[PDB]
Amino acid sequence: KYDSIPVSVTGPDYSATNVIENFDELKLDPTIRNNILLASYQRPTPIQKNAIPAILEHRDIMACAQTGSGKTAAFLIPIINHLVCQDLKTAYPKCLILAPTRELAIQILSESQKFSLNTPLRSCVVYGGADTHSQIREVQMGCHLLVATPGRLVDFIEKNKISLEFCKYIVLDEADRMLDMGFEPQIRKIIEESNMPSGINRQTLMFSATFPKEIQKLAADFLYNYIFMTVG
Repeated sequence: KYDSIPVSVTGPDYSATNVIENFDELKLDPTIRNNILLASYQRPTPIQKNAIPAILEHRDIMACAQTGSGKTAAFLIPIINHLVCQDLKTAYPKCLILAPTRELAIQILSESQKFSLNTPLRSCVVYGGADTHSQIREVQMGCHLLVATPGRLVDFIEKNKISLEFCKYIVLDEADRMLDMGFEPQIRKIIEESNMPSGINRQTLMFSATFPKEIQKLAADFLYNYIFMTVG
């Protein structure tokens, strides 16, 4: 009736030791951004305890973790909080999140909105399908944060609706799913062929439930001295 479930974790590789957290309070961030509690985040999930500090240190990351482990919050909290602490036609996202499906993309936009409550942050989403209101959302509050599928992003970029010349934070959610769906061309395009800030000017984070050879490569081509962490 009462026992502990053991969840395996491993997150070492470079200049990074036990810098983990246990409470969200262990972290410094805008009092309002503590919309985290209203979002029902009571404590840090394993992936968040090991990845948030790393992310907060401007480090790239290759995190293996499945859906339902707190992944989304892990990469939106540090980023959204940073953008809000600087508090505020073609759009120029400051952060980009790449998702496989419109479903994931919508869920991520929603969490971001939850975390953005009563903040100047403008979040936008773009995905294949039938919706030109995405065009207007993009024309409007040229979101500081964008959630999109690789193909539609490319369409919007090629149509000069969206520019990544100021995008310094990028996340590939469910990376394995995107390669399987055949998005590597788009991701390669978006990442290395779209004038997106490079080198120490960009922080790239990767999340995948699985770690195939292709994802091991993607990681080799795109992350820099990345921290590898796995949960489960």
